[PDB]
Amino acid sequence: GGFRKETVERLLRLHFRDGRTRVNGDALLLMAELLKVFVREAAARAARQAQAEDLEKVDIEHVEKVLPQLLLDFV
Amino acid sequence: GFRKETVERLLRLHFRDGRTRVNGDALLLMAELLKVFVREAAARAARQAQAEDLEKVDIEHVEKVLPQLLLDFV
Amino acid sequence: RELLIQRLRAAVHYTTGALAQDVAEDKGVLFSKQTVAAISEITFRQAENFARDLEMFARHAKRSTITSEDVKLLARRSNSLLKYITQKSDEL
Amino acid sequence: AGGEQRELLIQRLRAAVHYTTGALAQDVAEDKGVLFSKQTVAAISEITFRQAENFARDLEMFARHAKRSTITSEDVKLLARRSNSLLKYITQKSDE
Amino acid sequence: DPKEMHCHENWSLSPEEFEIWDRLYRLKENDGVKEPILPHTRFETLENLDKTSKPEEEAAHKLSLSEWSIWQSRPFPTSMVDHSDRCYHFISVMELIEVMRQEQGDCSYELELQPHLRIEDIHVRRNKGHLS
Repeated sequence: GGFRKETVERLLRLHFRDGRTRVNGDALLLMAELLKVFVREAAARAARQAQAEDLEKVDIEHVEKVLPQLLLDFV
Repeated sequence: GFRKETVERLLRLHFRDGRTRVNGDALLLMAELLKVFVREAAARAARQAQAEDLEKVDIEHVEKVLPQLLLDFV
Repeated sequence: RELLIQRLRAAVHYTTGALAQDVAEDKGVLFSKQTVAAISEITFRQAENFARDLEMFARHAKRSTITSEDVKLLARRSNSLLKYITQKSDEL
Repeated sequence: AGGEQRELLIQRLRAAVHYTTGALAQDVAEDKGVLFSKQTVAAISEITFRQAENFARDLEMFARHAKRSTITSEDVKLLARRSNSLLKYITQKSDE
Repeated sequence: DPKEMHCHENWSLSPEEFEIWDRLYRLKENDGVKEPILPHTRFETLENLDKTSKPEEEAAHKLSLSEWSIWQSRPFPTSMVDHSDRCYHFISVMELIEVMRQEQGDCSYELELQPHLRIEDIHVRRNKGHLS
């Protein structure tokens, strides 16, 4: 799998503005899958950009190229 | 800046459902939000032109500012 | 219809030029006609994004009428944008 | 966590996100036959960390908007409402 | 009795996972590469609730969202998450800007809209003449 449920809850409560805010188990498991989808999307887009430039190593420029459109799909 | 009635036309133009309506307070807030968005775009593009020591703002400065601009307002 | 869209675009274009003129005289710069036309198109497209989110935000709170709290929800990501508008909402 | 002495928790969560990003990137590398640079994995980890901050703020404001203190499946659906593939997958997995 | 998944039921890394992250992914003093950092949000027209807690943010590589503007006129494929209307609107303006960079689409945009300008829609202002 990917992220553990406890890591997602710790990461979300780090940025929660209020202390009374809580997350249900189903929503916590949904966010762990959503983060895994985001990581795979970024890595796959950067890797296919390296493939389109015929490069077997994904560097920082391939992440920078796909990044603007990538962030705009997850806003 | 933007008039309240035109903002109501701009929002109604893109509503997917017919029962959706907008309150007067939200229309006045949206007119302010749109004015801030335009002024933010112009101020950021001008600051890029100033960084290049250019008192004339071209579309090259819009490209430098557009991605972060859309990501800051959501 | 397309005529209504062009009518709203022309209004956004003129308003964008007027606001860019205020920013231009604050910094002593000149805006190109290409620059204001680009910013006007961004503003027009941003109105669709705002309208679509507000409608879905209203349905999230079991409402068909968009209120001021939905406009506040648009600025939920930036604190500086959140504290603004909220203070403008309280003062209206 | 708030305004003082929370950098250690941030570094620990950063390292955890970095490890998970590297583990997922290795599977993507197996699937596409490429190799990811160290700096590339660190960049994707930083993007993921800030996107997690955006997600947490969005979920909390969506829950508070519906007069709720608990973030539920409706908040995640409203977060993924924007993309067809991201929204229907949630409906595929949130119900399941 | 599972010693591997025993040490990680928690939120942080297990001691076995910290070893993997340290050797393989952690950018160290040995790594002659700069740390990747995303730029912060900063408004020119609003009071900035300052996120300036890191004055070290230039011993690193700031990920630029605008260095590859020329590539942004067309969609950048997709693995599993399709592009959004927010993204398509951004691509359209970039395509518009590149059409205007060739002198063409810039003056015509103002031209095609001026017959549609209903004065009752706008807040009339004085043409200060700071448009070139």
